Amino acid sequence: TCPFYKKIPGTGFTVDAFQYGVVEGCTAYFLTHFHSDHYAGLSKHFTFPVYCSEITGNLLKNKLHVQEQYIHPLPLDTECIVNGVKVVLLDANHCPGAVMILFYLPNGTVILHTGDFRADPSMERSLLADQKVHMLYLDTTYCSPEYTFPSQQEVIRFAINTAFEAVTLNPHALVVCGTYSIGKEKVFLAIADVLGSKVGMSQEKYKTLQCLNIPEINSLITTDMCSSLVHLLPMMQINFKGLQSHLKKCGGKYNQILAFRPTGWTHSNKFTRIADVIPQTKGNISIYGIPYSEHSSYLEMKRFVQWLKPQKIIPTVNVGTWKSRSTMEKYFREWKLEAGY
Ligand code: NI
Repeated sequence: TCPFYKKIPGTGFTVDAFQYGVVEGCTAYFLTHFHSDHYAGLSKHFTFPVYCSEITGNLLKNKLHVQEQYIHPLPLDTECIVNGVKVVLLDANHCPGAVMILFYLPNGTVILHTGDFRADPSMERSLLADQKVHMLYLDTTYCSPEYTFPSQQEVIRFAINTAFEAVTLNPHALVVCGTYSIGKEKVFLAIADVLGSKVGMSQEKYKTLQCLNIPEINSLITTDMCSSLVHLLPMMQINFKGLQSHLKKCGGKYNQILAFRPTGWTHSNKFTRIADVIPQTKGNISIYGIPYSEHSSYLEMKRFVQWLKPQKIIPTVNVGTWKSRSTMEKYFREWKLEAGY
């Protein structure tokens, strides 16, 4: 049965609620983004209207084979009427195709559902600027002050400089980057651009990337691994055993691997600056964990909420423990007392 924080009151609508069977009273199912915890339950046999971005609808049709007649893609930044209710989709600054959803309820209440997001000051000049929001359904993934990480731009600067140094010292080194979902594509695209290479990958991953409307993508990726010196592998293979095995397969073209694992936050963030990050190494293999986040840091989240000044906050992440819930509620009251709303 569907939890309350996936239902939008005063509507026939749910958000990210495909794993509960037929939800009583639901006339339209919204999907914020194509990550498995959110799409869990969708398949070619789904026969209700799904509302989403264009990029998410390309992935639904090609990867999960949802039939076209039930996919309802909406443009961003545009007022749309769905089953008699005004909605807007906003970029979430998460993975490709990820949205926030503004619902304008028939009684005058305005609700923002962030989906998964990385708050940014640019959102203070979207269509959010124009009216009051009563209720905020908030991605609280990193809602505690220990969660610090650098900007995406600093992280990419580190990765490009590291890869270009390594490969210029040793033209026979291979670069490998881990992946298990969409998101974080800048990591491997920025490294391949500095090296003058396409990114090589499996047929299944190439197919996924071809649904993302990234400009000039045919110029940047390939399934011909022999032609590429930046390879993508499943995240589970980014370890000394898996990388050794991969290097065997390349037929003596390479004699060193430099590998990247884009994680979210790890506790090595509480001590070390991006500048000072070092790899784990075994023989001719080195592995870097780099803190490339597609969720808000604590400070980014706090700025957003203190700007928006919602009347009520409903967390959508970390909701399963009383300790988590009490922590989050304490920070929400602090922010409200400090800002004065
Ligand atoms: Ni996500």
